Amino acid sequence: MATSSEEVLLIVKKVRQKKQDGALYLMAERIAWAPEGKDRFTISHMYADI
Amino acid sequence: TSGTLSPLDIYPKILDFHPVTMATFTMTLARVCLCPMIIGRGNDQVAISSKFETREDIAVIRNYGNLLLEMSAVVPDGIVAFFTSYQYMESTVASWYEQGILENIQRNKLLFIETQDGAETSVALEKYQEACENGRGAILLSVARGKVSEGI
Amino acid sequence: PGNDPQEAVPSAAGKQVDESGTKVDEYGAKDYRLQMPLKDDHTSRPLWVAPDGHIFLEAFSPVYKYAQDFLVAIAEPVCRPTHVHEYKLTAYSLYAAVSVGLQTSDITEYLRKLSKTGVPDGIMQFIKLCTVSYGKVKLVLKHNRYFVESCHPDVIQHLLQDPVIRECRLRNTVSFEVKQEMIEELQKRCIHLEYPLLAEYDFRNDSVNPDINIDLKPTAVLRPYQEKSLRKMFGNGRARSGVIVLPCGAGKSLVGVTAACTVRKRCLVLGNSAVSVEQWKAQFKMWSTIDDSQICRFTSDAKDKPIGCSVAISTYSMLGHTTKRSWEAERVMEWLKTQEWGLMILDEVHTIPAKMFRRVLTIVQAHCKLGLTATLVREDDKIVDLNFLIGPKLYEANWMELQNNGYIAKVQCAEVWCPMSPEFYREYVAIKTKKRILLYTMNPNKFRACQFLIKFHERRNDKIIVFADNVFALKEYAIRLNKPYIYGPTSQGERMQILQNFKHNPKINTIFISKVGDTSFDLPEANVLIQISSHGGSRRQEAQRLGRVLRAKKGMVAEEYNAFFYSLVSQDTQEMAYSTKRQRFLVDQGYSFKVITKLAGMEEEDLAFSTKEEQQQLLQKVLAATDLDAEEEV
Amino acid sequence: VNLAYEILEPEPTEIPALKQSKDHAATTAGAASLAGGHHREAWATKGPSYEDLYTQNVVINMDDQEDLHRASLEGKSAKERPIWLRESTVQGAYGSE
Repeated sequence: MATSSEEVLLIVKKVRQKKQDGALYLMAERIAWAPEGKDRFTISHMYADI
Repeated sequence: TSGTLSPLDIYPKILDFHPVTMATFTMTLARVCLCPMIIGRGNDQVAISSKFETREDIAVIRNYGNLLLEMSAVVPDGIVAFFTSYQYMESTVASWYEQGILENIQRNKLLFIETQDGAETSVALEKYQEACENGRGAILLSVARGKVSEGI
Repeated sequence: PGNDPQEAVPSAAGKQVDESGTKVDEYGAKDYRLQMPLKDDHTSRPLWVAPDGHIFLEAFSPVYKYAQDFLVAIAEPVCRPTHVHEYKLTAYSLYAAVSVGLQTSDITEYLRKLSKTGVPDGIMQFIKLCTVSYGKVKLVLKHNRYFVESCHPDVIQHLLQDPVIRECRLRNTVSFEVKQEMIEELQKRCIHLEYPLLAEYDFRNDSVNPDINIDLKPTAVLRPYQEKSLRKMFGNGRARSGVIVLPCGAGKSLVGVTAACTVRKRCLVLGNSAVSVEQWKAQFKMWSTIDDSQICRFTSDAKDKPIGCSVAISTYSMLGHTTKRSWEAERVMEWLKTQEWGLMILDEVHTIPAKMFRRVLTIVQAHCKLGLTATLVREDDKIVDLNFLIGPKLYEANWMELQNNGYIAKVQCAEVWCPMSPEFYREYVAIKTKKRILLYTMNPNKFRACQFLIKFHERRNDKIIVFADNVFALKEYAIRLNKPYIYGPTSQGERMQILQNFKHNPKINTIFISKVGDTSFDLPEANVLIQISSHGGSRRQEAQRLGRVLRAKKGMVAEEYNAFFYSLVSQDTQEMAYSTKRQRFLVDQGYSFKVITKLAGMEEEDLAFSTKEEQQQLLQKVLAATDLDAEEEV
Repeated sequence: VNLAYEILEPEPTEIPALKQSKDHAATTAGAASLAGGHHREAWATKGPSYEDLYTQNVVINMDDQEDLHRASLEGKSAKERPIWLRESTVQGAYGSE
């Protein structure tokens, strides 16, 4: 380890969210539930407020 | 002399004669003075009225917070809102704390809600008049028959 | 011999159709259709009258204004593909009765003004006097009250049939009374024998149980794709029997429960199979209290409260076997005609023949019928229309607005034509049996493409399922490349866990299904579908499977595409007979269609059957496979 | 006097407020949530300004950083790279024009 919180977490496609099988992306320092094939993010949070 | 007294058919409630009856139209070229608007959803949700409902539903409360959040970013100055009574006003503000509606309003304008005691009401209006003139215009969340509706 | 009725009027065949020999009055009005557009843009685009009996209205720019003018014009014949771009077709037959409530003499004046100094020939003018708006209403009379609409031509032409043979107004819009209650079956056959059509409306006053008639439901309505179909099917308190079109992957069984609350009718759900029992029951839980009050299930071995409730979920009329089912089907048919006669909810009726529809109306005395089918025609038939017994075509939704909102996946159709293998083509024109079907089905040139399409989506870990009509054909397609597979003759306990291994507790990605594991217990709902065979008997069953399986990658798509849909069709195998008919249906769904005959990149890929020696060993196995290998019964 | 403070008391009160001994009310709720019964099994003091607790701390540190963007390339390769198909017409090529 380089003491930098490296290695991006595993990304899992197609995850339901109250009858909405969108897409939950696990980046580096924050979480982002990307709404299918788009550029924005519906559920936008980070690795702190959880 | 009253401006809000326009329905004259119910005026004989006092049981007094009144032969002098006349309205007022005020001929004005540009109608940019006022702009009455009525929002009632319609054939999309039809949930906007709550005359005998408290916290049994969340469709009307969500519509009151979505429209108020958008108007807080387009009005050039302050916004003076009014609710029904003290019971429905407290249930609407408390419901915004769970979904996260009142928290976004605090980002733009400053919140001002009418209290119950008369001592804390006079000091609350002075803070609203100071913020709207010096900095950004705040917002008023009071009651139609409270204390900021008699004559401000 | 001994069967010469009427009809027999269409006549158009051959390459030289030269349909220009009888027009009488048409050449004189051809010049008038040119000088009018030269004035203003509004004084143009007429209707283009034809000597046969059809007009071409506006369809180039339907926008929002002209989208409502055709809704009244289509309210007379069957529903043609309205939401298109070419020309909207309009006729006048059958359906001009259970549609709106205006006379045909009023819509004629609007057509003459659109042509701008010109009458629409004159053949269809004298026809506007057949079917009218008539029906029956159930009220306090506890039977039938004869009053329809405020119009007047709908009552004059009726006295010379029913009132001349039997009275009616005996008890105590021009309303009538009840004629001894029993007299009712003879009236339904005397009105349709002439020319007018009946349409029994709503309202009732017999057999009550669920407290009152307003139950409990939140008034906050949502989903604009269901409210627009609700006001069109039942938006005036009348009946208007027909079939509405709605997306499959949005809630087909959800619009029926919501409509049953506004209609306020003790409806009866009639599913198509076993999967329709659990779907309709799920909507009576999170939306009403009927699940634990007035619930009933005559199928799937339940019999929950046979007496005391009318809202039940059955399966058409498949519960009536001869001798084997004697007293079982008798108690179901007798006890249903007494405490139930509401709405006949129907779903997926484009594959059910007319023989089953006769037994549906016989075992129950429903006064109304409901149509919930997204397809247009039935069993791909254009010469015989058997939809007049379960409700004809009523209204279809705008697929362009449904797809560009978040109701269906962005289907990107692209046909893939693969060359035919020479080793398997020699035996195709050699034998004259049914064994030649598996020859072009097991095409090694298509198997390499079928494996390439799976690898093309394997890196994109997308929900992909290869479809196949044959049962013993998709088995080899999964063993050669190490993947699981399911088919018909398997086991109920085995498919119970494998079906959950794709939606509930998944663990396998590439699964091969057929025509059994889709409308039996749970919907597939994948994303990418591959069609191998395109010549089977199910020429219309895969139409609704395109909407149920191909779901979006979220549920509320904005404006971009992502879902893919390919099709593997063999070359020089007499398969274009069905590959051509699919183009007429895809252009009406708003899907992008294209043809890609060369994948360009299939050879440079680590696939199987690379050498010619492996393709030769498959010939010794396909011909050796016995055709009797099908189930195990005698 | 304490009996009339609740007006209607079908049971000997539930958990209204404490008014006087309020500084100790944070000790009882702090030991119940730390033991096992967390969730919302707690109370406060109606009247003054209530009280809350359980899992409310501040985090401070000084590290991390230095080479973090180099890991975004490996995680992005798990999806799909934007590329077209191997175009090959085996005849005549294009000419831009």
